[PDB]
Amino acid sequence: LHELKPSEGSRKTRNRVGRGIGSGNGKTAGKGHNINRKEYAVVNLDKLNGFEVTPELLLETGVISKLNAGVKILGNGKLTVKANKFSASAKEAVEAA
Amino acid sequence: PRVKGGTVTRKRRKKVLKLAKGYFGSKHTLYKVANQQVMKSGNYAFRDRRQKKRDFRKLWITRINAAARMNGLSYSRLMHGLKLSGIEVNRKMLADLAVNDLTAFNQLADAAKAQL
Amino acid sequence: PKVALYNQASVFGIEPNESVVFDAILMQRASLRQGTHKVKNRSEVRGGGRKPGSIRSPQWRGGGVVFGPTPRSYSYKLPKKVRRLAIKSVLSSKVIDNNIIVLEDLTLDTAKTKEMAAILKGLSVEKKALIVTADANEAVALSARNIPGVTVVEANGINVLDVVNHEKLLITKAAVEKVEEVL
RNA sequence: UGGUUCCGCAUGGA
RNA sequence: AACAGUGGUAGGAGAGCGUUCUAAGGGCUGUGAAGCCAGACCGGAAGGACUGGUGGAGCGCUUAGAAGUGAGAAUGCCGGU
RNA sequence: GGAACGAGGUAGAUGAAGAGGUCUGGAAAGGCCCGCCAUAGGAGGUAACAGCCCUGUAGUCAAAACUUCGUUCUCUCCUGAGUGGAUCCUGAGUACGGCGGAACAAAUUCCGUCGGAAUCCGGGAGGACCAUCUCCCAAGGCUAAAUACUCCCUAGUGACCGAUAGUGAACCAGUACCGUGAGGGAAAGGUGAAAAGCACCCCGGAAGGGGAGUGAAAGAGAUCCUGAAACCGUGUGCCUACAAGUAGUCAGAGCCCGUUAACGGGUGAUGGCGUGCCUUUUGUAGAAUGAACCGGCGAGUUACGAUCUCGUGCAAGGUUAAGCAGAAGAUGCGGAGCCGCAGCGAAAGCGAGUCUGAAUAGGGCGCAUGAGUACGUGGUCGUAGACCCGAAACCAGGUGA
Repeated sequence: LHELKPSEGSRKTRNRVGRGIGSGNGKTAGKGHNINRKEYAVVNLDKLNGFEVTPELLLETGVISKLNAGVKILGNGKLTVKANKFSASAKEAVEAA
Repeated sequence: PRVKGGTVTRKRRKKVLKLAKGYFGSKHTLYKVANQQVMKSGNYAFRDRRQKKRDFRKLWITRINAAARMNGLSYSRLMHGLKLSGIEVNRKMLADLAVNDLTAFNQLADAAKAQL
Repeated sequence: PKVALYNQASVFGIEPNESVVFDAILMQRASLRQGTHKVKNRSEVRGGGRKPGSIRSPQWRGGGVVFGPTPRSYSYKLPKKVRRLAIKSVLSSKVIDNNIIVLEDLTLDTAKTKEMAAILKGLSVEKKALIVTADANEAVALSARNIPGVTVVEANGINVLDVVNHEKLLITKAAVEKVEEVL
């Protein structure tokens, strides 16, 4: 605590104006002379690869931040789910595995 | 905080009013007109470190030109033959500081007509 | 790290922070600043509206200052992750140079400050120090407050400052088990 | 001006 | 270590010195501290240091965060001449 | 409508330990070598910087008389309801229409302005609003708490100011002055530890001096600490009465001096060169603007929002707000939120697929190739007085024949 030296490149002296002729900017101080619409966000298919794939526990794992209406499963990535809305790609991907 | 700052202005104005020590009239008391004749007296003293480099030349030439008229030669005739026969690269200063000693100058003056 | 204490593996290890450690100390100085400085203005000066432009102006000696500091308060915050990863690091400086000293139970009977001077003589601690005890031992807190160098700390109320200033730390072992639980 | 399952306030309509 | 280069306003970028303050330490002061006046010293600049007189209660230094700013110009304002 | 038991508030009481020894000084609270107290080393005085010198603090207890809260008693009071809606009730100039205002297609609010109703089968609303369905009962009246703010009054803290500051005002200040009046509105702190504030002598009418005394200091003698600069002087080394100069600058004898010892210091007869400073302009020497001089004061960053760079933590997951606990503090505890991991129409829908589109063709967008995010420093750009300084006018309330 005697010599608390801050990290290099973390602080910079504040620029002044009118405090020197050779310092710059002193004379003129450098100033010249629908209604309802549901949204299921984006449920990536690669986010479930880390793992009873329900939305109740999906929001507690970090996969789902906000809870809007229901929950749709997209088949963007490649890997017992009981939700509601499921994309065609995901459905086929879930049945293929 | 609030910073009055009285101890920092006079020590910034003594060091100007010390460099004016010896001027005429009011120009060594009033700070408002001692700052001009310090900012100008550093400006002449740069301009006149180039003239005394070039106006000692017109001294040494005028003395050599008189010391060459003892032998009929002018300055242009002398320096022309001082580089031909003789291989010396003697300064126009040190070919002038020996003007007092006639014997010395004469010796070097004899070589001027040797290749002329 | 476990020795024979004193009878008169994740907290303090290695890999000191540094940049983050300094950040925590910078945010502990601003808060402590009370910040109650106010100055007048050109408008809140008991001044005239007519031309004598106006008798209380920025250039006038009777008027106030142009800018000037107004009633403000600077209170920033680190994240929660950067608020518990530094208290270990200042602890970790102390496991290096043996500045930690561990005692059992901080044995006291009354509030005699003559005992603590014998205890500081006994542990051979000289300058400012710390005392951390988990249960708010009232004989400890009522003592030693008058002894000028030292201070006692209820173990939850540790913070990144007093470990740096007081530079050595008389700890009861009963408080060591508590401090991993919060962090 | 007029084309057109354009939408349509707990459930039907304009 | 050889070359290459160094006029410069608007304007852009970079590196520095100072002025008060509250603390982690460290240390001078009644055998005389700030402030004041001298000086023929030191540093590339802003600026520092040492002797001598005057003063009769305090100051200062590498180290970190903040600075009611560091003035020669306002047909500036108050005082003095 | 009363009476006891507690906590307070306004007065105080009590309170631990060194003349340590020695040095310098006018004077130890300093040094130097020692001792001691602490539920107490918070402050303030003391002839210099005190824990133990006092006034006090931490601690404990204190109020006759007032009041301020409560706990307890006195005291005071007083039905809850089983089934039936057979018959009555449930808030009348109102619920509502026309006309016109206002202020939150157009209700709405709310007044006038004339019309104007039924009512448990009921009644009301669910955007000028039409049919199903839920929720709830208009036109009776009262209601603490958590909040807003201080002229005040106690206790205290300031990365607040220290006499051109801070309030206008540290001082017999809203005073003195100015104005008929409403109103405007200053200037001005400091002897000394102590008043010990000059017995007496001398000149003078006295003021003011010189001695003498006091004092550590009279260079401290009443606008009295320190006492700068402009301005005014008196001495003294070197120059100056044939000389045309932004006053200086290089060269330079002579002459006088001795230093933070250094290719010294001060003057300079004479030769060379040399159109002040700042602002502004295509451009300066200008008569283009500004300054009598000295000193003081005097002009770009503050939380709120945008955007980028840098630093740092975690990283396809990052982050808490308000608030409650704890010296107005860090710190916990708080997962309500926000931001991100993916898109297109003037009006609706899947998901690596489109909006306009017979179209499996051209044009649309975006990924493939994926890092944000929470703070912090600085950069600009904003909104508010927003570089500082500076008009004429306009309105509201007032004062004057």
